[PDB]
Amino acid sequence: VRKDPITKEWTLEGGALVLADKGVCLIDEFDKMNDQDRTSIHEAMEQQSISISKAGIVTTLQARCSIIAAANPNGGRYNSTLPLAQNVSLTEPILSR
Amino acid sequence: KVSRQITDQDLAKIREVAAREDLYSLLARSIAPSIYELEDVKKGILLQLFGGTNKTFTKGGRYRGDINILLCGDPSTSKSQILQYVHKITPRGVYTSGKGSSAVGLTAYITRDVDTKQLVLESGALVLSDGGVCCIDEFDKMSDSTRSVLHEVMEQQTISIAKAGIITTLNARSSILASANPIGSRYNPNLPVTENIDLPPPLLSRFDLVYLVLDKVDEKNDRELAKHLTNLYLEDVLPVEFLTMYISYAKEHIHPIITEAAKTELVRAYVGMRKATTRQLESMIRLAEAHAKMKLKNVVELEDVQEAVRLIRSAIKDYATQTGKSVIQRKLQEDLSREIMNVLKDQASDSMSFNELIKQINEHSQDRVESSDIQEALSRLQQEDKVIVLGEGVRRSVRL
Amino acid sequence: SDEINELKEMVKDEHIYDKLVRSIAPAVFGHEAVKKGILLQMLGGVHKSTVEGIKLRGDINICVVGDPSTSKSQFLKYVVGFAPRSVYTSGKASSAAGLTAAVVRDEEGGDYTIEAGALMLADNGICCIDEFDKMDISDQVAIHEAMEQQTISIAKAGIHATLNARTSILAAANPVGGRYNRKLSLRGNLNMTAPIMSRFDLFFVILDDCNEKIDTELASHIVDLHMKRDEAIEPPFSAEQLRRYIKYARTFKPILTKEARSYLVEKYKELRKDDAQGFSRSSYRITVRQLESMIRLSEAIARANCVDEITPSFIAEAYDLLRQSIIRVDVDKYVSMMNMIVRKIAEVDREGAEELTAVDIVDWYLLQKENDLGSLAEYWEERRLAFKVIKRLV
Amino acid sequence: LEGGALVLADNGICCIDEFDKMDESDRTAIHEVMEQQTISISKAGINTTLNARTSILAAANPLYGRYNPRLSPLDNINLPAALLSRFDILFLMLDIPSRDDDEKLAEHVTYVHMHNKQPDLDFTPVEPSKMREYIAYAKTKRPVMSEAVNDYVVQAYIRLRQDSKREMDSKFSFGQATPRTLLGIIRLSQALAKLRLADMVDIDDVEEALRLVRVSKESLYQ
DNA sequence: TTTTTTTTTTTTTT
Repeated sequence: VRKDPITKEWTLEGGALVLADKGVCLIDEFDKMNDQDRTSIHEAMEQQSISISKAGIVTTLQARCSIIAAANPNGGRYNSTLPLAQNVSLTEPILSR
Repeated sequence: KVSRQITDQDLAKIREVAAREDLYSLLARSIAPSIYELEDVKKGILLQLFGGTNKTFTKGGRYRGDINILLCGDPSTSKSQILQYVHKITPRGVYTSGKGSSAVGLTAYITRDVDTKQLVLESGALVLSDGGVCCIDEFDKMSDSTRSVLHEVMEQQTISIAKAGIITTLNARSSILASANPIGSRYNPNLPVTENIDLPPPLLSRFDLVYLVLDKVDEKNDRELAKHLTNLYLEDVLPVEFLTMYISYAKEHIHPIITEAAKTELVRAYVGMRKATTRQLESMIRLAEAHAKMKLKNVVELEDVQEAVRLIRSAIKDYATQTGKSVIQRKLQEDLSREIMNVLKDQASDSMSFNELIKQINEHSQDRVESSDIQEALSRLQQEDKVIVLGEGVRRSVRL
Repeated sequence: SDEINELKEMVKDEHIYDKLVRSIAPAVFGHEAVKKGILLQMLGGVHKSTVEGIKLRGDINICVVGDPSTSKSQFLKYVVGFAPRSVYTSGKASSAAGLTAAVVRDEEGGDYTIEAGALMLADNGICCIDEFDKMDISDQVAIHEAMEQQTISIAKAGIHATLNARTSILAAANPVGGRYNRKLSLRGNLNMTAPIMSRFDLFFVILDDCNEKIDTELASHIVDLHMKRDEAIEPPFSAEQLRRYIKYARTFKPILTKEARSYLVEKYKELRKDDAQGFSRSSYRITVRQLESMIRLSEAIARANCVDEITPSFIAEAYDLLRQSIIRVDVDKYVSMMNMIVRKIAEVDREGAEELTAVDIVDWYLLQKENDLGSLAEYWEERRLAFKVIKRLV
Repeated sequence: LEGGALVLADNGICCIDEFDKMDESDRTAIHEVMEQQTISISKAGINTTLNARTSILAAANPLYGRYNPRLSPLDNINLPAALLSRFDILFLMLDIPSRDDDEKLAEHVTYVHMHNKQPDLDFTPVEPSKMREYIAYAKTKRPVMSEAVNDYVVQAYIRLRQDSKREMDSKFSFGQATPRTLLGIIRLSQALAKLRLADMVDIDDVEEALRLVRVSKESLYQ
């Protein structure tokens, strides 16, 4: 949510998901995602919406996006001869999602 | 009006000063009137303003005359005085400190015009230095984004700005001298030199020289220095502003050439230097062609590179006394991977506590180092994929 | 104009293949094969088709490595000092974005001003960096978007975007030991990930060492470079005529549809039959992409020889040419048993006798077996089988 | 354009507290002002270096919450190591409880609010006007060192250049009794002479600075 | 018949 030029209150910019409603959002390389922007991923697949933080306006949205996750294995080629839970860096809460 | 075209008759007064034998020493002692001894510094810095010559080829080239020089030693050497001096003599001067330098700091701040409300490209402290000489304090202490403008102009000898509205990659070429201190600030007796110079020897590979000041407690030094500072107080040939006009004439109007003669010496010495690198020899001409830009010689003397090589040896005589010792972290890693192996054999798990590891390291022998550097060697295994952390309480061993 | 009549004269010779080689960077001495790729980099690939669906590569890529003092950087200024639209920065500080967009906020006044940044005019060009150690890991794969998609979208929570990046990225890191590290599989040699690593093909290692003759030859030719004079030693090709030859060689769209690409299969098959073991070897795999790479080599080989449709010889060049720098990386119960029965000797009977006792071959094996097996049961058939095949061959 | 501080009153003392909280904004500039005789400005369109002839003094407030006696010198201080050889001399002020002096202290704190005038038995305060005129009478004097005292400034300074060095590792430190402490010691007798008038610079006129030399340091013990 | 306006709050960012 960004305040527009000169005198205007804050306009709300949709997360690209809003652009993707009824459609599908595509991601690759989860090793490269910060733990910051990744939080809200876990949101959409639960409510089918987004609820952010900034700032001055109570809202809700609608996110119908399907999600394609592509991510390279921890390190190189095949990682867990041990359980694949040993493979992913990402937390299981966002995984089983 | 204020708070230079050369006259003709003092030009042959220049050549008169050229037939004078000690101009190599003389002008140097005229460089830094304030400072006692350290004559190799006045020597070098003399050759610094006479530094190099332009090679434009057909294309590419542009190795210039540009010479960086580091100097350091016992803390506060009166290095900052020679910096604050030479800084002022220069057509375009530059000076700052360590920690007072960074990547973002010296190039193209591209600020708004403010009062006319228009963003206009600004030259950073490096663009203005283009030509002439930069100076800074304590390269051991420079930040991490510091050296990021250095890695940029040392060789590229340019700067790249594409951001905002306008795109220019514009050139910066100037010789430079940064003052510094050993980590001690005494670098301590004996010891390997590289770590003692701080920094890795790979980063030091580039810098054209290493100047090490030290403290002899000669008596006989500090009283002889005192007797220097004993003056003023109250109230030897030393030209003042005659050297400057000679700095103007001796640079463009001379176009020195190595001839054939250069090679027989400049080459053969380099084998024993090597027995050095192609970066030292890179300037083995540059420093000697700075002895070429001296004397008004358009064809340079075969015997200069003796004391040019000697100016290189000066850094090398500082090496007479870590990453430059060969194996090091690697021999430690043979015994690391062997300790991890033999634990993997003895212990039923691929993992062992880093503690049990260091108990198996630092104590057994003394080529077995301290915990954090064992952890830098296992970092060097980790960055090799040759270890696995398995929680921050223990250490796993690499697996199929 | 009339300078193609220069080019006909140049496209006659057999020898202009080796000529184009010794004619590229005089500022560099030796190093040979790596030179080729540089040219072959300026030279374009297919970078097109086959529908429907994604555009295949295309392009080519090189990260040249070796001990500092290598004088590899002399290649890089040669990129920018020769090639068209060359973008070059070695720095850690771009920053991040960088080749990525910032995105600049506040502009001010509504903001979201999208920086290029960096690689913009770099598009359709040869991009260069130094010292991957000094770009760290954060941005490693974020500049790798263009190394697969060939285009890079850029996200700060700015406005949704994607950018045309299509470019070769050539560079040189200094090895993380500063040297070889012979033993280092180039995978752990780099301190970087296979997705961005396997993608740049191929690296082409050069270690720079002293040798007494060579110390005098570096004291010969490198000296002649040190020389202001004689700098009069010349390449067989005038640089600018090499450039106009490229601007001519950039017109070609050479394609091997030729059925002798069947040979490229066997070759590529036998490309991975060797890397098959170890998987800690040159592998990689080597990557399915290295077949595409195998192709994108002869793409430029064709612009080199100016004829199209390529040949078995042409790809043979490139295949072996990979093969060195993949070799620069070099230094079902009983299927695990006949694996290591001939494998223990594979790593050891060449480097030693392959002797002593039968069961010692078991004991270093209880080391590496336990870590990739998936149970206590899969541990025991790594025990009693290392017993059972011993009394099988005893 | 308004230069503050180092510009505002020049050829006069600058008085600082919270000197470690000056950030780096003041730090590098004053880091120049120990080379004195300048302040450079490249900001905006103005490239001048304007005179800061300012004298420097600071009250150094060490990091929280007090300096620790076991700790090596410079540990308490958060300033750069290069900036403390730039001052001539420094006095460390430790507040150590003494069941004696804290008595007269607390009686000194209780002399307020009982009275207004604190001192007695006895001193008569010396007022600024009349004092300032001798202090401005002195700067005109301009002493010139005799050579005897000069050579003496060399000799004991050799063992001063030895005991800070022969103590080697920092521990107490700092060495080296660098040139600036001799520079200083000399300028301090040049300062001390005008307190005598003279211009002849007595041997003990040097020695009085010599008493302050170590007294500055070595307070790091208690 | 027209007049005249840059801090403070929050934000996303290396």
